[PDB]
Amino acid sequence: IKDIVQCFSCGGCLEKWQEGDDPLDDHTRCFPNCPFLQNMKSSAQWFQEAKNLNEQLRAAYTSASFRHMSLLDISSDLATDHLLGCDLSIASKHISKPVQEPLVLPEVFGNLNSVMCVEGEAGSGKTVLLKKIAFLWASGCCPLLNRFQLVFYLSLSSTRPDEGLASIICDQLLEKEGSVTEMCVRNIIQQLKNQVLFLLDDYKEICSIPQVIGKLIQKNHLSRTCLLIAVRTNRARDIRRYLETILEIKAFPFYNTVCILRKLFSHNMTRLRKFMVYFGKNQSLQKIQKTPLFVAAICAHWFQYPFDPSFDDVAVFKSYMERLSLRNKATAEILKATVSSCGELALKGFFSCCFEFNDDDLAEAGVDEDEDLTMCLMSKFTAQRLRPFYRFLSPAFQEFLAGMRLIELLDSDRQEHQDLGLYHLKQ
Amino acid sequence: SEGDLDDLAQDLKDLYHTPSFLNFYPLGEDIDIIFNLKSTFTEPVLWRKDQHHHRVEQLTLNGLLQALQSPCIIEGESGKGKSTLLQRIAMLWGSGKCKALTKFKFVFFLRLSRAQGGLFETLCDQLLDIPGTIRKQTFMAMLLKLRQRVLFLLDGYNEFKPQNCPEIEALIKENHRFKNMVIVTTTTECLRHIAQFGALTAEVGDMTEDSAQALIREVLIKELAEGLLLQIQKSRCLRNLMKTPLFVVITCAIQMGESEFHSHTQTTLFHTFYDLLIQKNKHKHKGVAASDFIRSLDHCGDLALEGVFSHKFDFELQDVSSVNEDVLLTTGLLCKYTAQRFKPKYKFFHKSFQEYTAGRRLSSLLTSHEPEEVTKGNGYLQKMVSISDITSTYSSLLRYTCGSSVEATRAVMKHL
Ligand SMILES: Nc1ncnc2c1ncn2[C@@H]1O[C@H](COP(=O)(O)OP(=O)(O)OP(=O)(O)O)[C@@H](O)[C@H]1O
Ligand SMILES: [Zn+2]
Repeated sequence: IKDIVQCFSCGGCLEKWQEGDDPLDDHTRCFPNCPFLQNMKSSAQWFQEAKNLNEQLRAAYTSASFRHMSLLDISSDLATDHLLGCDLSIASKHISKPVQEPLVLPEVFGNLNSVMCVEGEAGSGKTVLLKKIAFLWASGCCPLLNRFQLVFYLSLSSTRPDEGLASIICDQLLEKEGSVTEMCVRNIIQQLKNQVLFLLDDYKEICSIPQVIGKLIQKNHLSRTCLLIAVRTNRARDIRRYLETILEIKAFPFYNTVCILRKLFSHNMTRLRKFMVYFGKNQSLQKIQKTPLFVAAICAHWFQYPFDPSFDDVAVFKSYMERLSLRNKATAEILKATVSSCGELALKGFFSCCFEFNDDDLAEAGVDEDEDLTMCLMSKFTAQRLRPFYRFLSPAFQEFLAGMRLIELLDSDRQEHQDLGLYHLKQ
Repeated sequence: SEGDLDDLAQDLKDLYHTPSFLNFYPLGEDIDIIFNLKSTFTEPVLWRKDQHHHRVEQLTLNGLLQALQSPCIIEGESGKGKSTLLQRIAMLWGSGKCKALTKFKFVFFLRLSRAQGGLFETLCDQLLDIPGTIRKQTFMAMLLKLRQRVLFLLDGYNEFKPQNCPEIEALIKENHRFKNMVIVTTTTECLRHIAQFGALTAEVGDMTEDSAQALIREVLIKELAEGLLLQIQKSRCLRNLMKTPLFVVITCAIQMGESEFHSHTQTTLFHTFYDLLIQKNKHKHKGVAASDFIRSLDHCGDLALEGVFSHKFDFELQDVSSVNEDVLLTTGLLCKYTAQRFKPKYKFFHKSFQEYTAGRRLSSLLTSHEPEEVTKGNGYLQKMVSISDITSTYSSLLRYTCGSSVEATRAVMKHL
């Protein structure tokens, strides 16, 4: 950012960089408590082509356009570099036997081999995770990943199933349609093999993929290129056949929520303090902040009323479904329709104490399980089971949706869809 | 080119260790349950069959892989478990664990159900992306020493039509062009070809008690595995039914993802089995009108019900004579035999399955809104007037009849 000089050990500061000053005295004067300062006071044709590609990739990943990964949608400014200290809860599940074990990142990076997959609910943070890995590699200050010579972060969001690798990396990773050719890239991949890693985001189906990439999944024994694919649990039926184990993202821990809020704010301690107490007594409501996207919903609200010393426990839900309209919107007939149909499902479920639905219960509600919006509210589970099921994001959210639907029924002027509100109210 | 032969041998060995060759679907591709061939069905029971007259005791793997003969055929029934055996052989060669297969330099696992054009095309697209250094039509010329070094494993013969790839039929028929080892998996309908070659015939039998237990413990959370393995000790019917793979992978599939053990009742185990049996083939069933499909199944129902009253379980071809015999066989409700000891006739999956089928049909008659169907239903119950027979011959039928419907139960209890 223009002239913002940040300290790794305390956050963004020194705005407008006072001219002619001394950074050691300015740092000390502004933050006379920083541990860093306290310590200070106390104290071969393909080969050459591959090298040129490597340098370009590193430059792309460490650039201030790949860093500051739009975390929590704070801004294009207001550096968020100090917010990249929170990780996700990862577990490894077997596709065959009912076995699950917890992991930490140092034990994941050391087990990257052939084809691996990261599964989770919408907004779980799987896209940030893949970018973080590419960033660590490019930096070079993370031994264990330094064995890879080429790392490609690509998004299979609209790429046609006929595009070659050169035509993809030159579009998403490199500045211009140059540096590499299709033959150059293929020659490199078959020489490095184990030292090449692809990070493939936004995966949908095996059919709608570049042929050149699909061949690295289906027959990955003649190449041994390492692939890491991130998918939603609403899919993840297409690639299980090629896996041994799956990395699953678990609920985002409450203590990470606290840290993020503490770092971004702290200017209003009387609000943060109330937050801590509220979720201390209401032990089950800690499950509301299951997905990082809900944390973003809080931050977005807390930045609008920075000096209002009160915690509104439903603000996160009102915010969450407001920001939902700014992702991929279609207010008419889509956003309203998906919320309404999902709301009906939730409303019925909350008077039978279900909190779990099958396909027939879903179908009668008029919910389209293949819609994109009905994945930011609800998740599908197709794990090793005779029959699949659906569940809403953290149950407190279901009650919120049920509440919303009840109001719509009571306010509507259609008798056929209005007396129903009284039917439910009288329960 | 020895360099290419060595790379080919290495690629095959490594291919057979990949998850893409080990992740197996025991129920179908629709139901996302995956078993690992390395830990699942491991110990098959094979018999050496001579002229349909069984003849000799069990021949296990390794043993059967030492006592190899000119091209051999291994057969199943109407479709129980799947052809996991051929995959197991390829795995054993790739690992090198079994010395019986150590003499082989190449093992090729093929699916004839997805093969066309020719041998080189099939191997290239189906198995390995074989390079142009091999695909010059010179491969077989140098390979020819393969007579005693190469094994071909062919699945899905019954799904393959010779017109799709004359080379496959020409080779499986003649064989002497390479004089290599060939093992092909077929069904009972293929007895029409088996007896024409003089080939050693291997029959796939049932499961051992240990095999069924192993699957329950290996692919089911402990708490449910312990419950299920107790229920099986209480019910004699389960101990016998659990010998058949389709009643092993289902009786545990229904509890996958559950947190608590339930006994269910052996009416819903058959119900689940039945529903899957008539659904997994719903695409190929399109060859028969939906209304005709229903009629075919209803006919089978009536046959089972009449069979119970007539004390018969074996239905001669002329007893069924329904034209839609192919539909029932496609479905898998009946097993067809054409053997000398089994002249054209049909049998049910299991004796107790015929009884279930009869029960399902009787209840659907009794609960029908059409008085003709209700009359037929009552006509069957009316025959049951004898305490000594009700508690014996018709005990099973009544249990299934009631289990499938409350309204059917009303009719039964009023009668009894
Ligand atoms: N470590 C983190 N700290 C703070 N916020 C995070 C973190 N990781 C992820 N997020 C939030 O996660 C959101 C992205 O979520 P996710 O990675 O699941 O993508 P998505 O919304 O499912 O869509 P796609 O999978 O197409 O990217 C970002 O808006 C970001 O604010
Ligand atoms: Zn500092």
